[PDB]
Amino acid sequence: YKKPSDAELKRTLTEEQYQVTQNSATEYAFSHEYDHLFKPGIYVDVVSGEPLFSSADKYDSGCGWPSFTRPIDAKSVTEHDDFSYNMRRTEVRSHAADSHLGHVFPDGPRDKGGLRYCINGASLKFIPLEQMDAAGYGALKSKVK
Amino acid sequence: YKKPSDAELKRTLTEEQYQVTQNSATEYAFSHEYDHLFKPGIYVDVVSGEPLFSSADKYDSGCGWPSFTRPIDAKSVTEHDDFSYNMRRTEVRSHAADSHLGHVFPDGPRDKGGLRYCINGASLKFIPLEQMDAAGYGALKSKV
Amino acid sequence: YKKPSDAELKRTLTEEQYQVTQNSATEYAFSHEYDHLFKPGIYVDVVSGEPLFSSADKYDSGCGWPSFTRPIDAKSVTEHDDFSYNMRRTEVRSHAADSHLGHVFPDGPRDKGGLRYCINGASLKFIPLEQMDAAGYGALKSKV
Amino acid sequence: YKKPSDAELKRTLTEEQYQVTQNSATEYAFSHEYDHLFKPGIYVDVVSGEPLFSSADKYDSGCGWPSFTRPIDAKSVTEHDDFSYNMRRTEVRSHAADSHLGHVFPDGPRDKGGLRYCINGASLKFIPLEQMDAAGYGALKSKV
Repeated sequence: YKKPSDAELKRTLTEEQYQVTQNSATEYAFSHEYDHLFKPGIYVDVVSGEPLFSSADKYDSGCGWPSFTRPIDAKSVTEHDDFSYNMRRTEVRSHAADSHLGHVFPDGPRDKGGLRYCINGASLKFIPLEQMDAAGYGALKSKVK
Repeated sequence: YKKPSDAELKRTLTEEQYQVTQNSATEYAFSHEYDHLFKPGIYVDVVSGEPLFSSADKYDSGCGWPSFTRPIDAKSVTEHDDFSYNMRRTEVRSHAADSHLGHVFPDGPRDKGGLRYCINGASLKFIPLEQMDAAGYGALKSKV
Repeated sequence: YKKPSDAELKRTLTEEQYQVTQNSATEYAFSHEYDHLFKPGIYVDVVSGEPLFSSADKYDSGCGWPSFTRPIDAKSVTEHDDFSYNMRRTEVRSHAADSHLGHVFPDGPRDKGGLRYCINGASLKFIPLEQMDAAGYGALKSKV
Repeated sequence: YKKPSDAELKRTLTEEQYQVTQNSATEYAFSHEYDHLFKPGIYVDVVSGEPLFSSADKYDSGCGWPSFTRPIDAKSVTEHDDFSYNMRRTEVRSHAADSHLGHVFPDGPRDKGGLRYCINGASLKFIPLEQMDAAGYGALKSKV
């Protein structure tokens, strides 16, 4: 995979998608349609179409952003330390396109792995289950339920 | 007419269209398709669909940005002093949505009125002549 | 209270005062003279001179920023949800001039209420005890 | 002459002085006191105190920024080309501290050499003639 050039991204991504995925902006809490979307399907990197999260692992955390127990696969995201007042947080980025997705927190539901991935909906595109074969994601349908 | 909220604009405009129209950025020289487009039709504000320029007034100034000799109507655009770089230039913005479009300089051909509007393609949407009726611009077909 | 215009503030505040208070910037760890300051006095809003913190409530655990356990009054600072970074933190702002000051965390000295006001020194002006009378803050010396 | 650390500049320069000198911002036209100041003295870099312009070379250009026919010394400024719409401008920066100062235009008075150094007052500090000895610029009083 080759990430489109920045010049291409400025012309294809909305300003919101660009700020979030390229400049690590955070979308307003509770603002995105995916925040309260719980329909079967997968969420893919808005930039590359890399699968990132399954609807099976999504839950309403009350935090303000699409929230997931885990990424759809171990290698689909990468984690990166950042700091505010020298206090660490873990940023989550997509593997292939290196889009800023969100952050991951150690206080998610224990019986699902203890983690909460709070992800900007702006970084994602939802592929409904019924559309996955056609979109080229058939081999990942099994992760949806 | 009411300009969409900034929130809506961020979710509707590309980064490029947003930076140019909202943040007064300037697209890269020769980068936009409208730089080399010379087909009959009109150029409207990408934000609002307000008519801005006629193809009739577009010419190839060669500088790297779409260039026109005049707005399609005097009131289609507004002029603003831009004191960037210790000089005074006239910024051109759209009337209704107040998008930054570009600048107008007094260095156009005199035989076409002497003004050169250097306008970002990013600020514009081209409506070809053949599509103007369907798009509600039928009354401006005579502006060509 | 009337806050000075943004133009006025650009010419009166230092770069870091402005960025912190007006643009909610965070000064670098250990950058500010107030970090380890323990002289008696008050810290006022650098924009308005509204009292915000007393030296009495300041402490140093080696944090990169001034640290206080409480504001000088309940009403001098306002709390605001800060949803940056897909989490919720509590930003603290000054009441009158609505300066960004920093944030308040629940990890401060247990015996003083549990809070840690982590405050940009750039948001504050220190008024030494000895100058408080002349400066109009005599009534507050008892908080020092 | 001397370029303080970015940290020192953030804490000493006003937001205006900082944005102008460090980030090549342009102050609003007609906004600075020095625009209409014509008193004997020199103008030094606000960052370093490096002498930059003499009041001897200062004139009213009507443009809205302090305007000079020449720098006080050949070596005290450096010049850099930039472009908008592929139109040339020439940025002027101080030699020692590399402060953004303003722009130079080929439209100055002919008898004085034809150049106009259009300089942000924000980038300067005026040292009146009668303060130059005490200020350490005695050697340059001949330039006034």
